Amino acid sequence: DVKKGILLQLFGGTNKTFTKGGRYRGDINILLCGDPSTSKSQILQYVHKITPRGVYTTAYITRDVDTKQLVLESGALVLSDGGVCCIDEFDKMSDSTRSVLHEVMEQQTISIAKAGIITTLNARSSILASANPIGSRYNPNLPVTENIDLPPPLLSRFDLVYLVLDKVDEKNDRELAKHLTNLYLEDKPEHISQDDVLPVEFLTMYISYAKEHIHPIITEAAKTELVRAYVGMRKTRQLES
Amino acid sequence: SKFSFGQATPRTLLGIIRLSQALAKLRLADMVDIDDVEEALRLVRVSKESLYQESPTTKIFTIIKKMLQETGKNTLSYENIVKTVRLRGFTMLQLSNCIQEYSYLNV
DNA sequence: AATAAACAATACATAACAAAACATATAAAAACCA
DNA sequence: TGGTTTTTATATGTTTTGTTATGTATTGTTTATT
Repeated sequence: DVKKGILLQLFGGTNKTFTKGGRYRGDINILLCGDPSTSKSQILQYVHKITPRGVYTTAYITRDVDTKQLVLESGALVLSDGGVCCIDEFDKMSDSTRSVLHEVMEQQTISIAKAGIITTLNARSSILASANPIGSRYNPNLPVTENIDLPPPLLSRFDLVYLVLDKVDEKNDRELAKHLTNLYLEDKPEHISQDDVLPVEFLTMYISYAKEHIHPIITEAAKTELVRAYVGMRKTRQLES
Repeated sequence: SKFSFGQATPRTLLGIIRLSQALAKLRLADMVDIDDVEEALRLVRVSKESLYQESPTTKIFTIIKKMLQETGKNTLSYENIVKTVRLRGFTMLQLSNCIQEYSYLNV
């Protein structure tokens, strides 16, 4: 589920707009939570090694006095107005900087109202955030909405959450330790090619061709199965996701 | 429980692998032997171990219980128990005394 | 307007307990047939 | 009058509920800098 989500997250979707006053982007903002010490940071680095635009963490307008003009000066999300952006330790992040991500959740905009500048501007990419269950590292005796210390308004607007909890047992972690020592069996992994695995250079070419050559339309024929998929979570952000 | 702390993680397994690699690096070897992992596990278990600061008829009882766990019959005709006692190493006088003691104990 | 850092002031989770509601028991009073 | 039954007074036990104190965690306040 996690690898399929990051695969279709970098596939992107469909970004359609109107002529003058409307825009919509095929995008999913993902969050990861659960048990620690697994591949989370690995992913958080791997995707930084895949996208051509992204920072491992918003920008800010400035009235430059030398030229008397409203310049912008940034990094982080602002730089990645394309591609992905990786944030780790979401629960330890402050509440004052959560208000800028509250606008980039579905609006993909920056609204600065300060001394010298009142400007709303473009800022859409997609966030990939890894979080932790407060001090709990997940508890079975508490609900999911209280265990991660994350506000409901800002989490219902999140497009995709991921319970990456371990729940340790037998005939699973044994294969985990065996696969981690199977490349320690030989000193060099030259034997990685005889399996069903595409190379990276073929994968990025196929992904770059599919992202710029396909504009899929969502027909009315898939209407009936969507209504009932919505009411099961209802018995609009989930529908948009 | 009461004296417990944490749980086993894959990062601890990776650290055990790294400590075995460091032990092989200290011996200047190109390979990792069985002597490093048994030292590293002893190291990580004695790192937390500071918080705590015959069988004369018992072997015959375990043999009788192994035969009682495979079929479960407390008969009076012993034909296989006497053969495994003869090939187990000891005598038959201790076997007869063990039979009399557990028949007195009614097993 | 935002960030950071040192410091002060307040809130929070729970421990310890009190008290009222809810519950039973039996010897003495008190009706009460008779 | 006299026995028998019924209620009351006294006595203790059980479960729920609400209050308070306190050590630790959170949050506000001020000052320098971007």
